[PDB]
Amino acid sequence: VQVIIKTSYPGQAPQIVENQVTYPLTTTMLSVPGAKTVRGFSQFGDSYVY
Amino acid sequence: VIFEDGTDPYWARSRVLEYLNQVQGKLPAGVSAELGPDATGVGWIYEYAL
Repeated sequence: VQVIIKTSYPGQAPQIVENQVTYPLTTTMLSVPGAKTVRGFSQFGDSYVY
Repeated sequence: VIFEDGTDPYWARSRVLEYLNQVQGKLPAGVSAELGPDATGVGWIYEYAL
C-alpha cells in the first residue's frame, strides 16, 4: 500500500528534476502522519514520488 | 481551529484542509501555510543540544 505522486518535467536532467521537484516533495512529505518510508525517483523528465 | 471536543483529529485536519486550499494563492509572495504536526501539546518527548 502506498500513495503515488508523479510530477512531469520535460527535458530536464535527473539532477535538476531532483532539486526542482523531487526534493521539495519528498522532504516535506517526511512529516505526513502514517508514512513509513518515502521513495524519490528523479528520472530525466519525470518525478515519481512514493 | 477548535472543534467540538471528541471529534476525530485527522477528520478535523482533513477538514480544515479544504478551506486552506483556496486560501493558499491569496497568501503574499512566498509565505506558506504550514499545518500543525500530527501531535499535541505533550508530544515533546526528547530534547537535546549540540
